[PDB]
Amino acid sequence: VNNTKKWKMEFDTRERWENPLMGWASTADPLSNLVLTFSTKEDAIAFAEKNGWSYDVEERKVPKPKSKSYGANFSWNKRTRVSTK
Amino acid sequence: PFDNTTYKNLQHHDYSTYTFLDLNLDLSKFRMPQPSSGRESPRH
Repeated sequence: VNNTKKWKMEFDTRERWENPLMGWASTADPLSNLVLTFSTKEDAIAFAEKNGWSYDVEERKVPKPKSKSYGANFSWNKRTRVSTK
Repeated sequence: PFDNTTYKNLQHHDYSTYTFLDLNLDLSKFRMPQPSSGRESPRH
């Protein structure tokens, strides 16, 4: 999960087309490889507003905590028994 | 007559293949009613 730790600012993808000579991915978007790293959401929002970039923000999706019980695999009356181990 | 010389366990010369399971089938009537989990299987 070390790549979920920081906020990232990227841009919308523009057209990549085929090079007629080699089949390479030709682009005309200078910002197609620009990915910026930010520690918090508000730093990225401030950097986008400072540069006049219209932005959209997706909230951080942490996984909600689970309830893990090893003995639940071997219950007496619940469906949560494992059929094998 | 005290004897400490003859091996008294000669009954296992007379065991067949189904001896254990026929003893289980005979013991099926002497036993208490089994407990129930409340469902037919863990997949029910």
